Amino acid sequence: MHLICQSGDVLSARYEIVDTLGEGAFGKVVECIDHKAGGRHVAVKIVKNVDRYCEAARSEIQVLEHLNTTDPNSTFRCVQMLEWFEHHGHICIVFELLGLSTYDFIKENGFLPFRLDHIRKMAYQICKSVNFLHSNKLTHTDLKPENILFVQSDYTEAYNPKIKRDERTLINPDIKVVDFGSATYDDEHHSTLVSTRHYRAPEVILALGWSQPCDVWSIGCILIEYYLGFTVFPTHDSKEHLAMMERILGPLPKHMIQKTRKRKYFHHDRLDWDEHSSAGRYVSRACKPLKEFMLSQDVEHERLFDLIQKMLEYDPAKRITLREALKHPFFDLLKKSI
Ligand SMILES: Nc1c2ccncc2cc2cnc(NCCCN3CCOCC3)nc12
Repeated sequence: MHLICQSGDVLSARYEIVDTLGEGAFGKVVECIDHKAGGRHVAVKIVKNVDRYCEAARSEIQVLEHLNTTDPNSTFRCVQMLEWFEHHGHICIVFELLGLSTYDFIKENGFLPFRLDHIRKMAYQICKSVNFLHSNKLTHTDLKPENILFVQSDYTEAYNPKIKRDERTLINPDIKVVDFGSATYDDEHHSTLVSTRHYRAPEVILALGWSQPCDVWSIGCILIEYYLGFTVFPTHDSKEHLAMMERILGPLPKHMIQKTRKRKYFHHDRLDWDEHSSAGRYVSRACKPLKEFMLSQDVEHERLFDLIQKMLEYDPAKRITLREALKHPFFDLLKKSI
């Protein structure tokens, strides 16, 4: 793919690459000048020339055709696909150019969190956008800060010599949801593994089956990450992941522990985890009950955390819906009209 995506390369006799926006395992996203739409800047995802990413981009194109047609004004904040083409046997998908991923925005400010006012606006929009997928018999499955992007370059940035980086200050926090290559329809076959490990629901970890509620878990993890500036589940390993959930959210429902065929992780009805090993005293030291991450006892911080705690309900049958979520008191402040 190195061979086909340099600056100055022209795709489909119109898209001139000017910059790289994002890399990763699926392939590359590049900024292009569209010489056939009056020099409008767009994004083109170049898909890695492999079975996996080919069929996932074929599916993504089908999903976007449906979302974009159903919601032409993008009221529900899903990215607009403009077209797709083939370039040296890679699928390329053209998109409206958005601003920074929320991931890159936090990362490049030294992992400093978003303001509560911004998080309220962003959480509302994420919940409204993914509730639209929910309404339309879809689950995203891979919600994570890399897949939430600012609509606009609506920030200022200044070089701060004291700390030798640009700091970027958000003016307007409006977002859209991207990447529908994993999005699964209610009646389609359901992959065993889904989500980036840090945002993966407990029912996905435990192979108990999944649908719309696994997205709600992911959003929960996103929101605390926006509030703190870092993931509360940093780990690579599922048993440590489950130890961290226990430390932060309490014990897992016995029914989930006893039902799972991933019995590898467990011993009788307990997590099989030496709490007193140096790896367990790590998790203990690293993790505290969820409500202790609060930076303020201020009621608006209490509203957010009550929502976050509902999103991280272990039992996906009991987990809050985005329908209910949009009605949570954390959002009331958005609906002020006196
Ligand atoms: N980075 C993207 C844009 C940047 C600017 N404007 C429009 C964009 C549209 C995109 C549409 N799709 C994707 N990515 C698909 C999945 C990539 N994610 C998940 C993996 O980590 C990287 C981000 N990225 C996109």
